[PDB]
Amino acid sequence: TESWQVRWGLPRPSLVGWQAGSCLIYDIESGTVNAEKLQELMITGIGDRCTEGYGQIGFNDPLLSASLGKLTAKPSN
RNA sequence: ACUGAAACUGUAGUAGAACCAAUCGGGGUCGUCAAUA
Repeated sequence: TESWQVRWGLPRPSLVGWQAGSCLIYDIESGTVNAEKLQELMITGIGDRCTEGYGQIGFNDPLLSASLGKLTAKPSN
């Protein structure tokens, strides 16, 4: 991301990371996952500059859990 | 961890060249008409 910073009067630093749509799935090797903490991360986001909407994350979404190979899309004055 | 700013899709270019709305024609002149009984 190669933005400006209008109050700075100068370019913003280049922000590198992962684009939206990127997906990953893990086995949990140990420890319970707190549904309340997953909810909080799904609210606040992860990483840097989440205040302006970076870092927004979906946990355990059914679309990443589905098998879809057989499915189809739905059909003056 | 904070919207960039500012910038006329404008500039030049003749919908035109060529083509006859024309060719021929004396404002002239003579025999009947009609069908029954």
